[PDB]
Amino acid sequence: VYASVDLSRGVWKAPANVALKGGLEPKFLVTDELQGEYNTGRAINMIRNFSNTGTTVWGARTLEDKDNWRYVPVRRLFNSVERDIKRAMSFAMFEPNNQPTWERVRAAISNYLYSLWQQGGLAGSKEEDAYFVQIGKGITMTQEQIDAGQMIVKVGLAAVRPAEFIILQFTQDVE
Amino acid sequence: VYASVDLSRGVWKAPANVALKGGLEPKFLVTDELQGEYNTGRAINMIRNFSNTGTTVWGARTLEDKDNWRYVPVRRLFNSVERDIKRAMSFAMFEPNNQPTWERVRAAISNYLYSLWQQGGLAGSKEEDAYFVQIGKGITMTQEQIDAGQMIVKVGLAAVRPAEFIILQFTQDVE
Amino acid sequence: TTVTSYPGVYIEELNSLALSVSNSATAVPVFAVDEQNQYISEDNAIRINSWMDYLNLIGNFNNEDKLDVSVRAYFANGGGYCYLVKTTSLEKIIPTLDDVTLLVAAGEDIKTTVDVLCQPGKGLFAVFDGPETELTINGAEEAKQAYTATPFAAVYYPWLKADWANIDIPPSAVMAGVYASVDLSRGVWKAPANVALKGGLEPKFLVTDELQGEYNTGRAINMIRNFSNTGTTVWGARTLEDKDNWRYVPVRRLFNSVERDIKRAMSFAMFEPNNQPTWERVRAAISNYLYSLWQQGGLAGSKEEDAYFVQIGKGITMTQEQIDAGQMIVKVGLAAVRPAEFIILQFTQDVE
Amino acid sequence: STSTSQIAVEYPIPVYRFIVSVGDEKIPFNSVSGLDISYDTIEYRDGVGNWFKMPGQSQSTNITLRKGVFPGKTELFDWINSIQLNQVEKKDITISLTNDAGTELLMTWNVSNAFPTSLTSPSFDATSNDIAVQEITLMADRVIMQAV
Amino acid sequence: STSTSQIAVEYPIPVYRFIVSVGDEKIPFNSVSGLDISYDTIEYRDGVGNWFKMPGQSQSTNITLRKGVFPGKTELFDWINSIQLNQVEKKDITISLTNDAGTELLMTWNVSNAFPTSLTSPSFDATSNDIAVQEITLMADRVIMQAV
Amino acid sequence: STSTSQIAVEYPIPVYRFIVSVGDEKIPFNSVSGLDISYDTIEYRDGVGNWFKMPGQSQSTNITLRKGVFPGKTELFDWINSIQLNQVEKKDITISLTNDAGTELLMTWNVSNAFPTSLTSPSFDATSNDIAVQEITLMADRVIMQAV
Repeated sequence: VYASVDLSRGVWKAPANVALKGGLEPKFLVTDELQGEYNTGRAINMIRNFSNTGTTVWGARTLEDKDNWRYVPVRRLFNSVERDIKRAMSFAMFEPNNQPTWERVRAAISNYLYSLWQQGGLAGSKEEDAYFVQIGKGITMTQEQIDAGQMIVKVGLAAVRPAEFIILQFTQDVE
Repeated sequence: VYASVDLSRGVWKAPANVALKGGLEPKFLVTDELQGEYNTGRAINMIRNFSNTGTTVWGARTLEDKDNWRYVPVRRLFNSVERDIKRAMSFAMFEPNNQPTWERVRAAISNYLYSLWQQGGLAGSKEEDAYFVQIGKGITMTQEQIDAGQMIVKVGLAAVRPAEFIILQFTQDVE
Repeated sequence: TTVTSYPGVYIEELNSLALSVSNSATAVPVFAVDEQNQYISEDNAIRINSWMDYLNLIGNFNNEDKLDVSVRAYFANGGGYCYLVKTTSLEKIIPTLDDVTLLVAAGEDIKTTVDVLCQPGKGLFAVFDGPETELTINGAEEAKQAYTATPFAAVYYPWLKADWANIDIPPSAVMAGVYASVDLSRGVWKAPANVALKGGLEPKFLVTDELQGEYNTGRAINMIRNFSNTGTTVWGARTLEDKDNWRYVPVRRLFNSVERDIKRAMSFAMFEPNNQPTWERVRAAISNYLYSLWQQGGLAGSKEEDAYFVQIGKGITMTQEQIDAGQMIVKVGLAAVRPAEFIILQFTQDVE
Repeated sequence: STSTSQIAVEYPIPVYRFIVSVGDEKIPFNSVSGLDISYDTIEYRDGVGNWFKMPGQSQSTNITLRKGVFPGKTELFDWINSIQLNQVEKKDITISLTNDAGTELLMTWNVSNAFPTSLTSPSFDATSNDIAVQEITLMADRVIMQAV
Repeated sequence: STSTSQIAVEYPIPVYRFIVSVGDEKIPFNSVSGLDISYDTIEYRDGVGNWFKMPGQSQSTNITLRKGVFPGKTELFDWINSIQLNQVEKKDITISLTNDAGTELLMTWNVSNAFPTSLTSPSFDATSNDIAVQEITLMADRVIMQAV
Repeated sequence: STSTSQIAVEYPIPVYRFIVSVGDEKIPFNSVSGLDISYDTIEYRDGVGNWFKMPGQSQSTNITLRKGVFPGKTELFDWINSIQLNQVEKKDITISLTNDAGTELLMTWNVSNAFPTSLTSPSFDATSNDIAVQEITLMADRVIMQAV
């Protein structure tokens, strides 16, 4: 389901409310009041049957309750982005540690995060709100750290969070 | 791989992250934690497989741990420079040992190190920072050593070191 | 921090803030640091080249420190390298350091040291804070009584606040960066007012226009107040001197900057023979500098001979007695530009 | 009496010293051309008199890199020879104005997703004193200009 | 102090020394022109914002060879005279940059299936100090460039 | 920096490279046209206001294949010449978008029970620089589109 979601809609989309293509159905039907217990602290996502959808996945939460890494689309986006940035920093390996390398490392990351933002992966109306990349001799690495061989880059991202609860208010009088 | 690196990019470039053109692949896949053990003291460079690059060389370190001769591009640059200076001092052999020879020995070396600095082989923004050559009767050789037949030159170089580690910092909030 | 064993790459995740570096030739502040500060020692200045340089000296950014939030607000606005001198040994180190121009109190009582080191000869300008309390239009002439009437000082009233800083930021530390940002983009002769603050700043106390009219007159307190189209912005250029000669901080900081550059051109004339071929080289070196400054628009004059004049001579400036003593006297005059401070609109109902 | 560090801040940058880097490779080029942003303009005009002008649809970026022919090396040709039907390897091109013996960049342009069209062979000419040069033309998107 | 074998590896190749070989014959030519690759570009653009650029349909190769008129020999003309309705003998043309007194090739271009259109006669001119020259134009496919 | 295997997944398919296969034979065609699904719509509407729209009776598929005239071969004509009264050999036509030098299909259309009507002869024309082309028109049923 993780491979099927990311191919059709992207890694940034949560894998929930996706039907299972195989002939599957849950062993235990799960009440909504039981799922409210398990979703909060060390969250257990649940696969439960809907009469119009069939069987379907109904959770996107990790085991961390902190507000940074609460959802599996945000954690799997950051795992995927840093693996793609790993491949762009592979060519910078064992190159001379000077400024013409650092402006090629920054340009390679800035192309990748821009085309990811254009796909809708990162949340921001302005392109400068979705990400930032910072390399420099004054900024990130010391003259001491350059002679040791290190090269330090700072990347920030702004992922999209999924809408998890929808609250309907039904009013009896129309006005 | 040493001959292929130096022809395409130069002796000063490290031979690492270069793919092997023959149908090669390592016998033993090497974890990153194992390579951290062997890279430190009496360094064993390692050839390991990357899924985007294929098989590739992943080390530039010699068996000396001292900070002077840590990398094979710095050791092979000094081996190559002193062999080319050997050929320019071949014509000065069995010439008269006086000052018009010494200003031809110095001029022959100063041409070679300048054109090597122009290729980017020696690291220095100013040309006077990359190298220096010193011959003289007051400077390098005694009046006693001149009568013995010796001629002493002092050459210094400033090689470029390769960037070996790249540290990414991923921040969750964009600011 | 980070230990590197294999070559590889490293995808460490940490929240650390990084600010871009700027080089400022004209504004090098000295931040007064209180005692009970365990990081810097007495009787030596610690040059801090960048925010990363400061973030190596202290381990963590501290929200509670008055020094921490003042230095981060300084580098976010575009400040160059600065020095960190403790406040009790402050009167010994500033004469040692040559290129120091600004003296910044980051919430410190430097009123004792400013009287003894800010002289007409020395090139030190001293921006410090207004009172931390929310003041009045009513008891307003007592708050101007607390500050000295020296022409080298400017007072910026509201202590700024930020979402990252827990405590309120002293406003003089953000104005050392605004001084460096103004002079790099437009020049020292341009006043530092109506410039927006690049950091996430906003004033603690919103200031009415009628209150600012009280404080602007006698011992002037410049004020940082919020405009809905500009954001927060600086709204004053006046010094603490009410005299018409040194009323504005662009005129006082221009004369401090010009005489420092003339100091460097008279450095080569030191210990040269005291005769006429030296004096016509001293005059020619100054006349080149003031001409190229006039061409930048720094000095106000339509004709080049109206903006400046230089006079050296044996009949003119120095006696035969003073030449034998070793003295060499030059007279320089300048004509600075004054900023337009009030704009009066007259709206007429009939068009004619 | 301008100091040498004042010229690094105040003076304009000469064009002739630059570094071109095509993908992972960096290769010396004789000249780079094109490489400019452009926008169509949309104009609305109604009867009461007001006239709206807007920036519109962006235009495609077309770059021309010029390079002399060297005896061992054809890697401008091998890039354009690898075009099968619509599949080509696109790569990023960076131009960068540098100082003498470049260890320090002054300006930087970045081109995304550039792929080759129209490699131009040298004009062989028995009465000419020139080097064999080649122009390659690149179609791309998103020229951005970076400070330092 | 550049050695003479270093210049053979590092230095660019001058255009003026070349060998043209038309089929089995080799004939001396004054100049060769054209001979470049080109591609149309296909652009898809949809409403969500993404813009696809692709290499498209290749373009036909058109070469122009220039040659002086020699008194016994017309074998550029006999090639273009043999065109009956659509039947002409197509043959392969190879250009090759050489050294002085060419026993060694430095670069090589290869043209496939070239056939002549538009043989241009000399412009007879009583007040001109020139040689009678002729241009033949060739339409072909598949220019490839070979190292050495 | 798009990889060449990403273009095979994300990018649209150009039309100009295709394989047409008529029955057991495969023959090269210049262009294929028509070949679309269609449906009549049935609309019910009653007095209380509700309006029913339905898909209705399918329409017959009409395809037009275009092909140049080659000197030895008339097997588009021999198919349409074999029509005796209502008896013709119907055969299946498959169109298939391919890559360059097609060893790999990208899309596939399938036509069932196609039989020829209206073979169009070339327009002989003494002042035209064109090839003799022929259109054959096919009536069929059940166009289906297959992925890869």
